[PDB]
Amino acid sequence: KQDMPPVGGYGPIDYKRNLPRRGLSGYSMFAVGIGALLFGYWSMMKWNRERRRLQIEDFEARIALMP
Amino acid sequence: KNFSLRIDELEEMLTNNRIWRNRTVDIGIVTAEDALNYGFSGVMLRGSGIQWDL
Repeated sequence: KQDMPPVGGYGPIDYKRNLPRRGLSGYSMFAVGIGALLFGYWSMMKWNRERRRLQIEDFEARIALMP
Repeated sequence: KNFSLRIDELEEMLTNNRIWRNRTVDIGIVTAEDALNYGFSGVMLRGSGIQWDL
């Protein structure tokens, strides 16, 4: 008279299938990308242009000597 | 009661994965009634067409 099945206490667990979490898609991407990339080239032309100014100063000390 | 999460991992490893989908699509398509003339049992049957199992 000592046998298994309980009178109660059950679930069940699902048979389902779901993890579609979105996700920042669909014109949200391709907009943060271009907005990041244009910040890069804007951070250029303030350094590459400025290094071009110090470049001429480096040639300047050459030319003021050599006679 | 806690196995459906473990099978919810292989769905994210394999199914919507691209490289494994590229390794396995449209490969070994034997589907005709030569796929029943050969006397196949289940899957490589019902996974291709004919709904039947004992």
